[PDB]
Amino acid sequence: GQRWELALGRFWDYLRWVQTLSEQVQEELLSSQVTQELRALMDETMKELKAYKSELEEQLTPVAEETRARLSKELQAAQARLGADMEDVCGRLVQYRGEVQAMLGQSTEELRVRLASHLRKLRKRLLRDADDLQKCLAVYQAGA
Repeated sequence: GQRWELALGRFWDYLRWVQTLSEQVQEELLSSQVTQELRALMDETMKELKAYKSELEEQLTPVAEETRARLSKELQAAQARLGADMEDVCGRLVQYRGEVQAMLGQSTEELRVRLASHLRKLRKRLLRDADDLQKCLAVYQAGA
């Protein structure tokens, strides 16, 4: 369970609470809190993960540069997607803030079921490419 894994562990665990949309969620949701505590989650997972790839560059079992090239692209994009999705996820939580601060009272009720499946789609996305990241780091910690 790497520094990388426990981190996102926490992120994705927070994200599950946002996903519920109880009253404390929605109240963290119309101010600043959710996206920004989700920002400081997204970020520490990126850092520790950066941190682990940084380690494995010492443990490589070797082949000649056409591959030592590809070794970038494979991982770094995969990494980056994982980033990109948890950064675009805060997009959706900030455009919520908005579509409610649009509402002028009236009612989030319709919206919190919109908000909810678009979230569950996006979170299903973060999950896939974290799996795929789990995957590259491994054959990258192995050649194989």
